[PDB]
Amino acid sequence: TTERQRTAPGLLAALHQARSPLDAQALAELSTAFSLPPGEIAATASFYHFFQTPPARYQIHFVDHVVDHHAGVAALCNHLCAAFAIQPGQRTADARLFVGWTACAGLSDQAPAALINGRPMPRLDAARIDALIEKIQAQIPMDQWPTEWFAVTNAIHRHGPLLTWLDTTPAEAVFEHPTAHDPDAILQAVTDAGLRGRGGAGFPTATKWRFCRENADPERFLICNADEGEPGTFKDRVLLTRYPEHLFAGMILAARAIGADKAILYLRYEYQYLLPQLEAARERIASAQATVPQAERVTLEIALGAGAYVCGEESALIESLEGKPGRPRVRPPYPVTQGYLGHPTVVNNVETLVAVAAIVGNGAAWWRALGTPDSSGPKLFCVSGDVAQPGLYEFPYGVALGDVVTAARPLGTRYAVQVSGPSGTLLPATPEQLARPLAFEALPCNGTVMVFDVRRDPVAIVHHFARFFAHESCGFCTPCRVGTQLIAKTFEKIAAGYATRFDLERLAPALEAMRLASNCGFGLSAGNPVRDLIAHFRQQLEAQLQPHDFIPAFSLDAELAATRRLHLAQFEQPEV
Amino acid sequence: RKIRIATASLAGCFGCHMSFADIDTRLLALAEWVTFDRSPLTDWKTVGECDIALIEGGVCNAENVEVLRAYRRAARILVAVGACAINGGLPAQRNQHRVERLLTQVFEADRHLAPGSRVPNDPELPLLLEHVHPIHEIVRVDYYLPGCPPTAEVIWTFLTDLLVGREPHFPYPTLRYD
Amino acid sequence: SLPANATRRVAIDPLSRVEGHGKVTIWLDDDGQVVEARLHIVEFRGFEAFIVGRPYWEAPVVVQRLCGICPVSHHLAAAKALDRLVGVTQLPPTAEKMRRLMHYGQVLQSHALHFFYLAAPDLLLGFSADPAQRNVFGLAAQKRELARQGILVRQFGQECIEATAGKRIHGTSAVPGGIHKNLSRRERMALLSRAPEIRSWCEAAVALIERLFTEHAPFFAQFGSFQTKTFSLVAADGSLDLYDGTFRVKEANGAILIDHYDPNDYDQLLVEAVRPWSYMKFPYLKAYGEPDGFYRVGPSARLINCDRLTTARAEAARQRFLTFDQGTVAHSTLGYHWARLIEMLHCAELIEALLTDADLEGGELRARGQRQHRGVGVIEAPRGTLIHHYEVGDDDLITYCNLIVSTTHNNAVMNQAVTTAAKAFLSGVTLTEALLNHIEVAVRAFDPCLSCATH
Amino acid sequence: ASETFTLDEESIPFVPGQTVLEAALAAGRYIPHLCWHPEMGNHGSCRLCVVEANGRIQASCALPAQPGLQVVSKSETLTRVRRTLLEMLFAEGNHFCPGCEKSGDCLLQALAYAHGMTASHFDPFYPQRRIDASHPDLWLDPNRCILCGLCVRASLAEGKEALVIGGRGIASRLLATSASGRLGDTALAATDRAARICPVGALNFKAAGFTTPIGKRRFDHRPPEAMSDKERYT
Ligand SMILES: Cc1cc2nc3c(=O)[nH]c(=O)nc-3n(C[C@H](O)[C@H](O)[C@H](O)COP(=O)(O)O)c2cc1C
Ligand code: SF4
Ligand code: SF4
Ligand code: SF4
Ligand code: SF4
Ligand code: FCO
Ligand code: FES
Ligand SMILES: [Mg+2]
Ligand code: 3NI
Repeated sequence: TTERQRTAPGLLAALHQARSPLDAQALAELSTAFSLPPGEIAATASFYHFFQTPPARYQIHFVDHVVDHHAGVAALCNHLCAAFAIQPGQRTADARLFVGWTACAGLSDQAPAALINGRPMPRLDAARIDALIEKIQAQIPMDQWPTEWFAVTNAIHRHGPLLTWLDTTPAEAVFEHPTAHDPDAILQAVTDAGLRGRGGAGFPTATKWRFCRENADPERFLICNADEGEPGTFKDRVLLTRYPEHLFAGMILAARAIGADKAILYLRYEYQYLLPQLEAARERIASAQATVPQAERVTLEIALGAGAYVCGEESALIESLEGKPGRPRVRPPYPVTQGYLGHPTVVNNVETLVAVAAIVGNGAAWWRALGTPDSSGPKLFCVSGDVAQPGLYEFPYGVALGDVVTAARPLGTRYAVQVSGPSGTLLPATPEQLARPLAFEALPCNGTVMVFDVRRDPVAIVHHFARFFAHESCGFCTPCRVGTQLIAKTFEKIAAGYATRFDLERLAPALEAMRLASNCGFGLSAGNPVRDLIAHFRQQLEAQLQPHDFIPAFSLDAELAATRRLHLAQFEQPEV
Repeated sequence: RKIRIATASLAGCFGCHMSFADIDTRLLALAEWVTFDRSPLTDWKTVGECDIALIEGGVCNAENVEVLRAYRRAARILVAVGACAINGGLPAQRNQHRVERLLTQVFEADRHLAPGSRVPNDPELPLLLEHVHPIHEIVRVDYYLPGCPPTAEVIWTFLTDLLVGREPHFPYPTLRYD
Repeated sequence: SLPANATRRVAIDPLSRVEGHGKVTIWLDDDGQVVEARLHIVEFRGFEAFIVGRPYWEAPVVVQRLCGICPVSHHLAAAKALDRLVGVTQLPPTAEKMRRLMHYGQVLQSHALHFFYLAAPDLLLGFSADPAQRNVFGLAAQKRELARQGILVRQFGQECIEATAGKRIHGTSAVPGGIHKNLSRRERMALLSRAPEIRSWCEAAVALIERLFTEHAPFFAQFGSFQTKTFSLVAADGSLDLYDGTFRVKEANGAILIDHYDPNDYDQLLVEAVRPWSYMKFPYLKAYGEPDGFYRVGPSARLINCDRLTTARAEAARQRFLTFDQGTVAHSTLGYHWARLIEMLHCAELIEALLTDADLEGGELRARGQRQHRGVGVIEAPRGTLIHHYEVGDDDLITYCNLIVSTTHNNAVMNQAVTTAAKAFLSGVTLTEALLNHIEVAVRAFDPCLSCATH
Repeated sequence: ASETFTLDEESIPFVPGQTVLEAALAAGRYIPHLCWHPEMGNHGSCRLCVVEANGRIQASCALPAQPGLQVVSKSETLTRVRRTLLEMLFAEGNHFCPGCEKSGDCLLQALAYAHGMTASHFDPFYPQRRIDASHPDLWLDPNRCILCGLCVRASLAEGKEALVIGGRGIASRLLATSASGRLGDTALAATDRAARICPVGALNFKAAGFTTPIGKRRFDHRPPEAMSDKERYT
């Protein structure tokens, strides 16, 4: 028996239930129920950001995201903290208030933001914090706080075919179609469409579905990934808010295609405000299943995460569902062969499954029409940052970056753009870069595009992402656990103004090791901001460094020669 | 012209210098090929310029840093000799703690002190660094000579290699961190 | 505090040809006459505080990284403290004799190191000789055979340590309750074969230092005398025993004040004072207060304190040293060199006899006893009495550590001796490289463990 | 062994479904590793066993052996990546060997020696965790732990379940499974497999240190490459 086989499936939900503190009497109870020692349950709890909060009547987490910082979130955090004589990360002597930080909470289009007792509060300002202070000083329950404080917008500033179709059509209209009856037909439809994953890896969905069908095991699972954790990304938030019934339809179609008795929506903690809507939309789409009730119908279920970017990783998600820390698995065996509780399992992203509902509705020709040959279909783009209209923009795959940037109406003079979140590419806003088509074959993009104008320091942006990756690393494997920390600490030195050229060059071998020796995609991802920073902002960077004549054996230039100057599904799926 | 060597003992125990001395009568042979600049063995209070600088110890205060930087300027080749210079060694075991509390512990709190004993602070005592650092944190290091201390034979093999332009090599059996 | 008319500051920083890092500052008034001079220990480790929380069995191996020349002394002191922690007082024969061989080899090699590499460049090339030649390399150029012998006396001492400890510098063999190895026949025979020649070269070095005092005794008397108590260990009998004993203090006319004092109660007997200008403390005898209760340790203190040295040639040499011209040199700053070379010869004689003992090859390696929480280890390191104090919980984790090092004991008297030498050679301004070296000569006389003091 | 594959242009037999590491080691061919053990299998954490195949760098302990599979375990790249990984393990803990009783008996140290690691180029972390010495015969130094998982697995396999690795990222550490979080309150015992499996100086016996003279310690003469299974694993 290894650590991996120490499963406790209901445990995550049971830990949610037990917090509405995690004391030795509550641990002893869960220890009984799941047949695991109390310290082992506590250890699993420690993995999750929101199970670590000191207990307090109001638990405020300011969003530590690059865009929120630009919109002045730090000053607001201090403004509230100062009123109660506490520092971020700690709690008042009377346990009334805890103030802390969390990573991007899917509110990049509505910065600056914070979560308060698991409820989002976007577009904060000095005025709101002053009112917030009054409510807390006077002990007013959140029941009675103005509902509009918690209102999350979902502005869509460009409709294309997919969005129009979602508005026009009812969710259950797809189940009348002939294709919805036949599992092989759905697979064939999706295959023909050329649908590639919208989670950020871009793996063909048909191939992934075939791997899961080719197993002898009758029991299977479809999992929908709504742990939208990539900073700057809110595309799945919109779909989950506006089009939940369509998602659950796409989950049922995907489940039938692979032969799954059960389906599970994995929803991040930060979107638990959407839970009542999703539950109601689940109820409704449960009854629209035909054929072939009652023994062939797919059960729909919803699991709530607890604060961990890495649990967005395919296998880590499953491990989380199995009641363990969210550590990516050692593969093979892959989840398609042996996944949730050993049974063949497919994980698909919210948008990917919504695309499936569309493809069954209007067929493969409809889909492949749009976008490029390799990158087929329409794509949702979540734009934010220094732009006049942040929000969702539907475009076809292959759209030039500059088109999408321009369509949002940039505020200052363009300077730099983060494509596909911190995992992707930091680019200077130059014509040749902006001409590049957003597609798997050219400049990949999960939809996230963050615009930064001339007021923004690229070195400070990478420092933000560095702290993110350092805090989010699951901690399982050497190069990522340690490398991510090395990068962050180098950027502490830069910010403190005593970093040398040696301090920077010595990261080169760490980046290489992270790229090559890591156990999941996180390790490659986490080196990209600095790699891009050195590729395109060398002089800005060097300007802040002291002199040092260190001769590297493996230099930063050699790391760049191996990467940007010439793939993520390599870690997640077997090969063809 | 003879090859010129300087040596420094910074935040070290002097033990890397005694291992250097453990070459024994080979020091007489060495003294024919080289002239010594600043060193704990010579009386030169100020360094340079020279061909090889052998640095024992890391940096624990601002003076150590000045000397180290001075030695770098002066020396063509600078060698980190021993664990302390290479990775901080024993002195850097204080880096797990705040140095202020350690002083208070030793100079005020300790039970065998005189009544009303105080942490020393005088213009004569130089500024303590927050953390003891290995020398490569400050300056460029051309060669690292591992051990605590590196053995006489490793020191002899190494500096003989440099004297004949031969590239130093560290094969498994001679390579030690203790 | 520096009352009250010192108007000019001159610094010798760093000190040269000493163990570790030290600084001396000389203070002059407007005329240019020295008011005061001071020896500063400028660096700080915090070992006593940062070693807390480590398992006790780590101590002897890790504590010795504070020095340098004196790791064996620390190694054995810590091991002796831990013997008591684990309920062992008397060691079994192989353990005792291995440790003695280790320690005698250390004192031999440290004394050879100091005299030949550090002190004798002054004493044999002249106090005002050119800086480029005033070192071991200039001594080797001119008095090569002398340097060569001294190098080999050091080597032999180090090779006794390697054989017993595992390596020359920072070994591991001394463990709580005994030793983790013995000697092979070929190791013991190899060392024994060399011992007589090394001892004869020590005879010659003692003869050399006599001739050097006969010629320059009046000149050397300028560096000062001491009217201070002498602090050391003595056996029960009560001859000098460098490895083990109980405390003995005599007055400057000594005149035994204190005798056979249990070092397990060093805390009753001693107290450490602190000045703002040095990290090195100032210990004094509690019952007498400062400065009446200050004292002096090291080679000359031991020769004065003991009734006898247990080897014949060292005993005959010691007698001549106490008699000479006419009891003055024994209490003089530069008289340490003479006393030091007598100890060198004593160690060579001790080793020459010890190496014929087959218990070194025996299997009475270690002993067990009743566990306790407190352990104190005291030993005569090359430069003076050394004290290690550890306390350990049920945990096996160290809860308390205190180290009082040989050079700390000599803090007061070294300042006094630097003062004396400052006004003897610098009140007559102006300052020159050679004249400042005279102040360094006074310091070197003590052979201060500045590394050990830096803890 | 019927089937075969290629390791460094040399033919290696294997049983299906052995991994490349299992097969390589059975054939007497070394690939560096820290968290693989013959009784416990591969944790997957250390990453020292990376090799080139298909045609990317991946972990040999997870790569299943297939017929005709072309594996490279020795190259300039792999040597450098393994060096870096070792330098990272040194950086994250307090690996002060001179004060460590496992020196000369330590797989991490030995592997660093074998990779010519003359100095760790990374700025060390100087973590501040305290020893768990609550157990009357055993102690744990988390600042020397390389999070290899072997102790946890041994304790699970023998049915004591006394240990668990908890925390995320750099907060990750070995912990007792007791309610108090003290090893003394678990069922762990000095005779357990887990009590003696640790390849480094992290989970140790009490009062058993510095018993082996210098020159006679396990890794003093040969490197891990040239050692039997009796001597390389504990
Ligand atoms: C560190 C990390 C975080 C990830 N986070 C997410 C996420 O929040 N949402 C997501 O859909 N995919 C995420 N992925 C990619 C997942 O593997 C994804 O669920 C999988 O690629 C789904 O395939 P699909 O795109 O075909 O649905 C992440 C990968 C890594 C390495
Ligand atoms: S690469 Fe990072 S996130 Fe992925 S398994 Fe390793 S430590 Fe965990
Ligand atoms: S490396 Fe070891 S021997 Fe050299 S100075 Fe440091 S503690 Fe002393
Ligand atoms: S555990 Fe190993 S690498 Fe770490 S200090 Fe001890 S011997 Fe060195
Ligand atoms: S204590 Fe030892 S065996 Fe256990 S995880 Fe740490 S390094 Fe591995
Ligand atoms: N001699 C010596 Fe060094 C000091 N003090 C030790 O022990
Ligand atoms: S042996 Fe493959 S990761 Fe440790
Ligand atoms: Mg002390
Ligand atoms: Ni010393």
